[PDB]
Amino acid sequence: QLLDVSRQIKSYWLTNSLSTSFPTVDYSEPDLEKVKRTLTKLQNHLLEVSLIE
Amino acid sequence: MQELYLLGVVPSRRFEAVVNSLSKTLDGPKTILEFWVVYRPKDVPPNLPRQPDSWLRLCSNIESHDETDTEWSKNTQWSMYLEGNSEPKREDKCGIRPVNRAKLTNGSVTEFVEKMGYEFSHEYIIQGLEYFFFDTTVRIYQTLIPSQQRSIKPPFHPMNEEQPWILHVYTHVADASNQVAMAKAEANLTKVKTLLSAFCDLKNVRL
Amino acid sequence: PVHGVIYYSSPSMATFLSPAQDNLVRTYFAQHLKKWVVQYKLYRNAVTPKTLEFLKQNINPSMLACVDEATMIDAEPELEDIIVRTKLWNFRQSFTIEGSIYEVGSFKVAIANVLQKSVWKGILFHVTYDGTESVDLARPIIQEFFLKCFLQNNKSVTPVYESFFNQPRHSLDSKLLLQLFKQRI
Amino acid sequence: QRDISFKFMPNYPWEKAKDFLELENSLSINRLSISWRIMVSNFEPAIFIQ
Repeated sequence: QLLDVSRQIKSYWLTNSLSTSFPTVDYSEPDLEKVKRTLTKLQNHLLEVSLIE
Repeated sequence: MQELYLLGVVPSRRFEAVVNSLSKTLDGPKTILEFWVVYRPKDVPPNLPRQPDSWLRLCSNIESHDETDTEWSKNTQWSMYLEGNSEPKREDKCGIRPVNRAKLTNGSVTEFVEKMGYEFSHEYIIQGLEYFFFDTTVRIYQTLIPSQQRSIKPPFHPMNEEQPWILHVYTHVADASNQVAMAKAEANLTKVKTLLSAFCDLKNVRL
Repeated sequence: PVHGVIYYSSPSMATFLSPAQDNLVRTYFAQHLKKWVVQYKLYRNAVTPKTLEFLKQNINPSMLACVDEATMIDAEPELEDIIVRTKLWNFRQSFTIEGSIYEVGSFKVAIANVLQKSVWKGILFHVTYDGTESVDLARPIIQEFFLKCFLQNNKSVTPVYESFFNQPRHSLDSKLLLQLFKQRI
Repeated sequence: QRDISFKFMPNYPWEKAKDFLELENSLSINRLSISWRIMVSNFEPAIFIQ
């Protein structure tokens, strides 16, 4: 019975929503300007473009 | 327009826990910074106006102007709130507060209200976060008195030393008369209250 | 661009709107765009401070509303309800304008009746002329067209109105419309 | 095909994006304008359409 109680206590401690974070494994870089350029490049396929005005 | 509300209290250490943990329960936090000023009818005819409650207050969003420079009451958009007292005989259920509001542009709001004949009463700041559930909001805020009238950003004067935070639950029904819509807002409020009650206890109060 | 506001108070002009529209469409190939309606309301609190609000239906989103004669703001319809709930402001006095906007060749016109509680039938016209924006050249083109398109009674009556001018919006300022109601009471 | 001069001149919203959340809101956009210019003949004034 004591072991049941101690287990319950552990579970309770682990049930508490105190994590307040995420695992976050990041560090692969966006290189956005490349995505812009590939977007435009695709969107203007076979299209003669001109300058803004 | 009718608003159904619950509210509660949150001490300071208990604030941070209630916050992070709220982020775990329901839709993520939106930063809210509001500047409020009230006005009072100068005529005070004692028989019928009933100026103590019905007098109006008006406020506006200060998202980012005061940190950048001196606050500009002319620059931000303004809106005016008429919120009446809450309906009694509601100890058991959620509270009901009738509220009407209008957005105001291209005018001197101050000069307009005082030209109505209303006149300054009190000026307070609301700062905090609000979270979302389906068609029902929930903001935890604090009531920061300004350092000065139209106070700048650095000061943010607080009202009390304990600095308790206040819990507000938002629900809006357009039409007072419809019992079905009151029923669904009531049940939405019950369900959100249940979850929020696991989180922390809160209940209906007057006004 | 440049638009004129004309206004008539003769009783013949009273009966005039519906046959005027009809003839306009039939004979000059007008096309009917949005109906026009605007509502003016006038009242004042127990201390005699005037306040009036009026509501263009086209750009209802912004309702223009002024204290006494002097001071005005743009605000929402719920504001009006606010003022009713406060009860400090007294009871309404209502004018209304109902007609419909037409587009005819190079200009767009508004033909509307003005009235309070369907009292009378004094007619308001509003012609925006797409083109030169020189008031002096538009005024006689507008005048010419108006004459031509409503010439049956045109010999019979003369207006009281606000002169035409040049303004970028395609609809006439709401504040100006207030001034028309206030000169009209 | 019929040998008419023209200039395309498109201005996509995703070009303007400062960061990635901006890029998101850029893709989600409800309407965009693309301005064309069309020269029918050398002496004729250009006719342009958006």
